[PDB]
Amino acid sequence: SEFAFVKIASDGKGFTRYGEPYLIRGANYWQGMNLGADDCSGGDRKRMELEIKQMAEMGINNLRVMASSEGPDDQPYRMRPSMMPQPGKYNEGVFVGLDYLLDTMDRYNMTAVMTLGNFWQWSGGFGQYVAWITGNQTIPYPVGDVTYDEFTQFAARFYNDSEIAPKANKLFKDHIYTVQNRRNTVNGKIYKEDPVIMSWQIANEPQEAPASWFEEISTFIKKGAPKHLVSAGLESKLDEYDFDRAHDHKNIDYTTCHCWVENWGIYDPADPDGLPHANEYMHDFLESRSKWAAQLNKPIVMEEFGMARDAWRNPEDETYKYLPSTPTSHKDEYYQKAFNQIVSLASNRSFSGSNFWAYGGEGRSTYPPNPYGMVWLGDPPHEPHGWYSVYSNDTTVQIIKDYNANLLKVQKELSK
Repeated sequence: SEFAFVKIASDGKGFTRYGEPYLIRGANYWQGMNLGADDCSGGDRKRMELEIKQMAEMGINNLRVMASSEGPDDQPYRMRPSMMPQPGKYNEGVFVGLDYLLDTMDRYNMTAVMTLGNFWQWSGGFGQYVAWITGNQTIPYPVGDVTYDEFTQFAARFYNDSEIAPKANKLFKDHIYTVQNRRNTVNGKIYKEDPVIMSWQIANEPQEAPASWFEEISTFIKKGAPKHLVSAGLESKLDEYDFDRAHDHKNIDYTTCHCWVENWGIYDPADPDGLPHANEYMHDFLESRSKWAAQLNKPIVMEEFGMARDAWRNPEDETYKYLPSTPTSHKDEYYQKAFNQIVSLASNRSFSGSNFWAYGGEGRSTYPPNPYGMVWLGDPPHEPHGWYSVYSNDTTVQIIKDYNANLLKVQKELSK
């Protein structure tokens, strides 16, 4: 009765589903829950349904989605309305959006990676849990003079502070229990029994969290939903020690990496000559991270990566970088080369696929905010609208479609 659940191959070198290898023809669609919500809760469910259909037509079989968001709903830089405006109090309209997301994915034979939390601020995240515990809602968001380091030390108290961490983790476990035990109001499935869910993912991008926290939370999640895979959500941006600290645990079933050349200072999209160094970085990142995963004998998915539009065509105009009319020639080549490497690595069972960040669909960065202040698309509200989104008619779509066809062909060869 568990034929449809995604599993780790008994030899550790990939996933299976339906008794056959399973490769990840993936996308990120973290805005799905909010778009699936009814109109009064800020959704656009027909648009969600169309964007899922578009992704199915481009060959996608797997969406990494966000199954959390924290209030209060008067905070900048985050999804609104939140799923969980106060601890243990839910916005049912937004929760129903997650039910519709999962039901629509089921109709298109997709599986979901269910991200249960977020280090970062765009869904409230670990800094919001810290604010709840300390009783101080003034979170030092990393804008103006506030460093990404200052914010990180604030939010990392979630797992590093001896007083705060037990309290924060209690509230987080309460959320995990509530999502794992949700009855889908649309199709009646309890989430922890739904084979549309591929995995429960601890959180997006924990920052140097201790091994003991990964051990404890992964075991909690696995005991809560014993039929499902568990993932750590790591970037794998540092060294092998950091990789092992997150992944070398019985209840972490597979490994991830997130590759962000502009964010890490490797690529300047305003530099007409900057692409070769980004392509070489991506190449070496895939090679090295594939080897780290092999050392643990677990699969690996590059569950985030992306690149800006062609800012270099008009480098003096900041707004030009984010217009949907701006071409994506660097991005398309970057995606195409990463994809072709992944297909070759997957052919030897050294990589399991990828989820580009992120599908924008019908949203556009030039459109007005909805009444909650949201311009929904693939870029969360802590970043410029349109930075990394792949729109429904971008030139990148055909490259994604061809990649997914190539990875499915590989999956079939591996099934013989």
